[PDB]
Amino acid sequence: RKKVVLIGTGLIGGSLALAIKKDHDVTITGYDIFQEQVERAKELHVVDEIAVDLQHACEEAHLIVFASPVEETKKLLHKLASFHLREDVIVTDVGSTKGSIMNEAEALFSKEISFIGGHPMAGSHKTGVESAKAHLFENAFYILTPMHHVPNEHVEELKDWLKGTGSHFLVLNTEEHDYVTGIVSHFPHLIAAGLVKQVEKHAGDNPLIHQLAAGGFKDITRIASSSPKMWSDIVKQNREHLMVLLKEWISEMEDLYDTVSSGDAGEIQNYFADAKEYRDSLPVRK
Amino acid sequence: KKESLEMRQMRKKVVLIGTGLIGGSLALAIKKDHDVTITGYDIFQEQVERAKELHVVDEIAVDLQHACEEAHLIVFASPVEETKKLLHKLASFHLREDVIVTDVGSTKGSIMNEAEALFSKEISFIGGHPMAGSHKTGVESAKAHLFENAFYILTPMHHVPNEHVEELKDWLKGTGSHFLVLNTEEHDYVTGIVSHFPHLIAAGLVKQVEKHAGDNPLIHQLAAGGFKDITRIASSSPKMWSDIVKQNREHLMVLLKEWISEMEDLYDTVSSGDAGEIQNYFADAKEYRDSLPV
Ligand SMILES: NC(=O)c1ccc[n+]([C@@H]2O[C@H](COP(=O)([O-])OP(=O)(O)OC[C@H]3O[C@@H](n4cnc5c(N)ncnc54)[C@H](O)[C@@H]3O)[C@@H](O)[C@H]2O)c1
Ligand SMILES: NC(=O)c1ccc[n+]([C@@H]2O[C@H](COP(=O)([O-])OP(=O)(O)OC[C@H]3O[C@@H](n4cnc5c(N)ncnc54)[C@H](O)[C@@H]3O)[C@@H](O)[C@H]2O)c1
Repeated sequence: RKKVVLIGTGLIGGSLALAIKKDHDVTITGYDIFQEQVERAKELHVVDEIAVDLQHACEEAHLIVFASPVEETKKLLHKLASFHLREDVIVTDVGSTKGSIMNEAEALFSKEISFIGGHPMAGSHKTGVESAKAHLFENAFYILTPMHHVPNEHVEELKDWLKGTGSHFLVLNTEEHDYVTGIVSHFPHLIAAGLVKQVEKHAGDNPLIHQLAAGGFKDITRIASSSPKMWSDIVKQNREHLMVLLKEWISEMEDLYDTVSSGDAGEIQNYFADAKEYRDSLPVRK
Repeated sequence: KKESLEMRQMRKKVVLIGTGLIGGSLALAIKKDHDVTITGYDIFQEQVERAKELHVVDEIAVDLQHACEEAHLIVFASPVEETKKLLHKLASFHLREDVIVTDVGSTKGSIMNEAEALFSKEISFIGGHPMAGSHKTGVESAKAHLFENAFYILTPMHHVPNEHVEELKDWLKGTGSHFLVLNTEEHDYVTGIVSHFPHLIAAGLVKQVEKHAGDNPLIHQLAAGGFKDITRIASSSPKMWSDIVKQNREHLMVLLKEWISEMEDLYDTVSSGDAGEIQNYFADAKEYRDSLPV
């Protein structure tokens, strides 16, 4: 049976490992700098083996998956370039940004290795391999950003490796990926955190706010409970897009202030009607 | 004559003005714990007819006056600007001396000022705000349990004695809500911060994304959990939210100026490129959100 290496045996890694095993009879060897995490992954039948030697495992693998944070993936690509991999190997990652990863891949592996950037656009904030599920990516978009030299059949192969995910796969270039995910994922995380911060500022002075924020406000700001480390890293890696979006946003807020100041019931109703038309225009998932 | 008889001959009467999500839900909660006749009135005939089909109301009111004049409890579940307008018509009617009148408006200041101007010392008007609901509209989506374990704010008029507030709590015990008596200024201040201002930001977030979606259709398609969860409330009734912004305009203007200053500070933090300061921003948000009770 074919061999898979999973580097980073956490929520997203474990989830992908389970989705592969669901639709494919394969040996998944796990590697993590956190021994307890990969040991637990083995206990839970998310991986079949723990890698002593990262080199031996990678050199025999048909598929290598990086589910490590993007800075750790970037560092480990340099090690992967020093190894003698199979000629047919497919290498992928799960990073929320693709710019840095694909630049590093182009510098190290051009023409030799099939590296395809990945971004499964779904996740529980519930963490660890403990919380990994085969169906975590069901009906979610999964972005693939192939290197320049990668032929189409290798992208279709990777889609087949990951068909167990139940995801809608979409090929984007790096620039498209970081632009759209900056607007639809990264920027909303910034606003959610800011919304929680503004409410906390008032909660200090009135404890009823703390009691009432536990209802509707807590539910809509769920993403603000995501890993601060992970999201600091994402903001750093998509900083230029997010800076341009924040200046747009401040200008949008100055226009909304002018609308509310005007006191025009019709203009205020138009504002909400326009937002409602767009929000209702998004398709229902699963 | 009813003074010769110790026992009630006919069950008590409730009027529901506005037979929609919140109105229907409250009607169902009242009927759960009380044997009463609920008569429905709505400017939308289809809505009140459907409310009657679904056994949310027992009767449809032809005449708003006749219905109100025989009612023990009158509930306004109309949008807040429509409630405010309807109070002057209620003041022209000859209601029962024991009547309790309440609303479920998301804002209370404008409504209670109108009530004080019309009914002082005569009518027991108690403002209401159930702190539970949905972006979904219509009696079709109404549920008896919608307010279970949610706060329900009451803003009694200055003259209303405690026993009438306790009566209204008993009328609405079926809600399973935690009832809380607030003044109008406290209510509109806290709901402005926790509910009204977030609705403005959700709509703004949708508007900013739409500006880019025009030029790149993938933005529309790739919108996921992060975007969809925080913007769900932008699907709420524009009429309802235009009314709320009008009735809490001065607080929302002050909160928007704070917000713009907060966003200017966040821009300086992201511009600095300091991973620690950016991490502190998210860590502070996470520690507060995790500190809210469950
Ligand atoms: N969590 C999400 O919502 C989400 C969604 C899509 C993509 N992603 C991407 O997936 C990555 C992982 O997310 P997660 O939720 O699985 O995080 P996680 O912490 O649950 O798992 C990441 C794992 O990588 C391991 N790791 C760290 N450095 C490593 C190294 N040098 N070698 C090997 N393993 C290493 C960690 O020990 C951990 O087990 C994120 O950094 C992000 O880029 C996350
Ligand atoms: N939706 C929520 O989450 C929520 C929560 C708490 C309070 N509220 C408040 O409840 C009230 C109604 O909200 P909803 O969610 O039930 O809305 P809705 O649109 O589902 O129902 C309101 C109903 O009132 C009717 N109506 C409008 N103007 C009227 C008028 N002049 N006379 C009679 N009927 C009229 C509408 O036709 C509709 O059936 C609003 O004041 C709103 O602020 C809403």
